[PDB]
This record gives sequence, C-alpha cells and structure tokens, in this order.
Amino acid sequence: AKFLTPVIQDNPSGWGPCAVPEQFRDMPYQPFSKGDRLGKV
Amino acid sequence: IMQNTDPHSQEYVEHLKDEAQVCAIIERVQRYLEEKGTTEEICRVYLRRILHTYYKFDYKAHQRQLTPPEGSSKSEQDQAENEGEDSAVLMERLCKYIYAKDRTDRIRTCAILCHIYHHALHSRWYQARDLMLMSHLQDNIQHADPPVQILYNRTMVQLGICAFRQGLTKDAHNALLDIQSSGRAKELLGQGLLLRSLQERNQEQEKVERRRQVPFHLHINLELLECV
Amino acid sequence: NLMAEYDLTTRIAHFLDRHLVFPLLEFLSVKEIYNEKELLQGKLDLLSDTNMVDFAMDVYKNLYSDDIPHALREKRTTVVAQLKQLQAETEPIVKMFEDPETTRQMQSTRDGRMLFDYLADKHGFRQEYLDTLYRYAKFQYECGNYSGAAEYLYFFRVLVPATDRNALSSLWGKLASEILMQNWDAAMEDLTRLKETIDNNSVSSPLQSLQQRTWLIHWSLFVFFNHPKGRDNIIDLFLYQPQYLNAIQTMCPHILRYLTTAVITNKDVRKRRQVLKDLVKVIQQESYTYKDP
Repeated sequence: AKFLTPVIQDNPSGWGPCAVPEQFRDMPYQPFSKGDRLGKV
Repeated sequence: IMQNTDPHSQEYVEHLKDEAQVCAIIERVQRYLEEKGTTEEICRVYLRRILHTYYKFDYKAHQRQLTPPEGSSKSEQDQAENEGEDSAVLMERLCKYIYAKDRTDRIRTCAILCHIYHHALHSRWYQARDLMLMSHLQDNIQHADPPVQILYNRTMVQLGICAFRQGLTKDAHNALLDIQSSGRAKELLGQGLLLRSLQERNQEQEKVERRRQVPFHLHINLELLECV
Repeated sequence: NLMAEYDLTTRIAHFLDRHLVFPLLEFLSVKEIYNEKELLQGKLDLLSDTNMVDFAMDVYKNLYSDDIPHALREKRTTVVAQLKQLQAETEPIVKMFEDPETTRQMQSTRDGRMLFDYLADKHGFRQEYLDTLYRYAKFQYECGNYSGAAEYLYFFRVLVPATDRNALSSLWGKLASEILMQNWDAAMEDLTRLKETIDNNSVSSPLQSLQQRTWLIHWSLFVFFNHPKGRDNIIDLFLYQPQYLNAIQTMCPHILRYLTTAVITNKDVRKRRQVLKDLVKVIQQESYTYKDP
C-alpha cells in the first residue's frame, strides 16, 4: 500500500487555512440546511 | 418560430431539425469568445450554450454506461470521435465559470436553475437537492422576473420527478404539492393558458403571457406530472 | 490493502499544519500499512519546507545514501544565519520580559492594552517588537523548538489586541506547539480560546468562518482523544453545535468516524442513549458522501 502524503496548506502569517478550498472558489457562499422542505411554487 | 408552429403538425419536427444548426453556431461562437471575448460576453454565451443543453437527456453518456468495454478491437479513429465531452462535464465547467466570474445576479440565477434541472434529469438527486438548498432561491424567487420564475417552477417539477425516480415518494409529493394543488400548473410552467381564465384577463396581458410560453419541446407533460 | 482503504491520514493532513502530520506518518510507519520508502519520501517532501534540516538529513540518509546533498548543507547554513539574526533582534525584547516586575504584571493584569501601555512607558516597548516576537516564534516553531515557540506566542497573545492580523494565527501556533509538546491541559485551554475567538468573530465571511471551524475540528482530535474530558467535548461540539455540525456535513464528513466512536465509547449510558438518536440522523444524512465500517 503506497502511503500518499496528505496535502497540508502551510500558512506563514498565522494559524488557519490560507486559501478557500478549490471546491468553493467559484461558488457564492450561501448557508443551507439539508432538512429544509423543498417544493415552494 | 417554435412558439407559433402547431405542436402536433409535421412542420414542428421540420423546424426542430434547425435546432442542431443553432447549437453548432453557438459552439462556434463559444470557441471564438474563449480566445478573444470579455468575461461578461463569455458568461452570456455560456448561458446560451447551457440553455440548449440542460433539457436534453444525454443518450450517449447512457449508451457509454450500458456497454462496459469488454473486448472487441476496432480503430483508433472511432475513439477520437468518442472523446465528445460529456454534457454533464460541459455543464459543470460552464456553470462553475459563471459562479466565479459573473457580475450579474441574473445570469448566475439562470445557470444554477439549469444546472439543478440537468442533475435532476440525469437521476442525480443528491447533487440537485444540495445545489437547490445551497442557493436559498425558495425565499428570493418571488422578486425575480416571471421567465426565471417559470424556469424555477420547471426545475422544481423536475426535482419532484427526480425524487420519484429515486423512490423518495414523500419528497416527490412535497415538491409537487403546491404546483398541482394550485389548479394553475399549465400557467406556472409556461405551457399555455387555462381556457377557464380567458374570461377574466386583459387581451394585452394575455398577449404578454403568450410570449412567455416555453416551446413545446421544453414542456413537461401535465398528465405525467399529475400521475407522478 | 483493506486497511489502507479506510486510512484518513491523507484527508486529515489537508486541514493540519505540516508539523502535526509527522506523528501520523510515524504511526503509519510503525503499522507497516504503506511502503516504507514511499512514506520516507513523503516525510522528506514535507520536511523540505521546514527549518528541521537535521531531521531532513537523517530521513535522506535512510532513503538514499550517507551522501548529504549540497542543497541541504546550504539550507542548514542559511537557517543558522537567520537564527543568529533573529536572536540578535529579539534579545532586547526577551530582556524586557525577564524583568521580575514585568512577569508579575503579566500574571496580574488581564487587560492587554494596560500591559502594553505599562511596557511602553517603562521599557519603550513598540508594536514593531510584537511583529519581531511573532516572526521569532514562527522561526522557533519551524526549527522544531515547540517549547520556545509556545512561550513567545504566549507573550505575543497577552500583549496583542484581539483585532491584530496575527492574533488568530498566534492562537493556532500556540495550540499546535502545545499539541506537539503533549501538554493536553494547556492545549484544551488554548482550543477553548481559539474556539471562542472563531465563534465571536462577526467580521469574517461565512466561508472564512467555515474554513476556520473545519480546521479547528481536525486539530481538536489531538486534544479530545488524549484529554480525559475530550470524549464528552467531541459530542457537545460536533453534534450539538449547529455551526460545527454544518462544517462536518459540508467540508469534512470523515469526522463522523470520530464522532460515532466518541458516542459509542461514552461512559454515561444515559447520555449515550440520548445522543445516539441524533447521531443516527446525521450519519443517515451523510451516508451518500461518507461510508466506513
């Protein structure tokens, strides 16, 4: 089994993420709940 | 043209042949504007390319899933014509570019609704649900233009039909309840006027509602909707 | 091969600091799940961006040969030169903190503004000295001197206003240093302060707040599995706080493994039965994104 090293983001200016994850870069942030009722006409 | 030809005449099938030429012209204009265009012209062509693709079920992607590649050898030339970029990957690329580059909340709102419709059409319920919930369009759509409301209502019917295809009868019922219980489903989907309301409307409003109707090849059968 | 299929090390490492990944890689080496040569190569690649040049040379010898590359010797010379320069710049600042009157004032005064004004009046302390202290703490951390890094980040955190650009990064760096020292009681206090700072930040975007909570969830695993109260804190943080539950469901569904284990291993049978009903709903909601045994 090849151990692939996880990609760690290094932040030289502080503690925490230095960039928005690529999955959310091109998406406007809006909070939603998976429990909200769909089907508004 | 496709609002003024009769839906049941052979002439409708003849004018629908030209749709392939329209789709090809839009592709030629897409490639040309990816090299030379501004980001605000690119986001508009991407919306037009999305608009002729989001309702088409990809029978080629489905045929590629129905034949696993067990063992017959023919021609590297038949592979280069099979590298036709999946309607799903093209839809995801064009939509992500709009979400990241669009300065107008309109083009973004049409793109997310077409994206949800295309996931729902392809049985991809979880992706279509999570995009619909993330958008919070349920609260905001009441102030959007009526053609965007017709697109949202058609996307909500398509989500209900997608939930039904996945055996989620409860979530399918919930998504279709308000549309069918209204008694106005034909109008809310832009598929025509109900003859019983012809007696109560101004002829000028009727002439504007007729122009807001979707072409017949974009209709979702009301008998299928009511049966589901 | 089946053991490697459920390994979360690569997924967790994306939300960790480089120095927090080394204990995970050492655990994988002892478990012999992966090829040791590929694991040593991955360890070398992670060490190449750190100031731990002596450790990088030992890993290089174990992987290839006793012939240390010229680039590693040159990097050692550069790191030792930077260490001497930063020590000379920080020496006058450290002498101000060694004053026994200043040390008493730091322990008695909770107001960082009053403490800064006192140091400014008595020693001529300036904002530039906080930025020098912060750079020195980062350099000590990159060299693997976690005890020195934690001490300098403590002085920085007591003096810095909560609105400073480095205030949040200093809380992360102190938490990382206390985890690497295995000081679980201090790490639990720093985790609580970091959490309160993230949750009380009204100016950060919802996306930045999501990212900060996602990282906090991963870093909290080190503290919660080693601290005796950690198992209860996992349940109260990850299942009953809507912001953290949303971060788990959106960014890090693999954390449901740790949440599920913390619920099942809980010592209070009453709490366990009550919490299990809410856990089952969350697992069922994420069953399309994440599955493990």
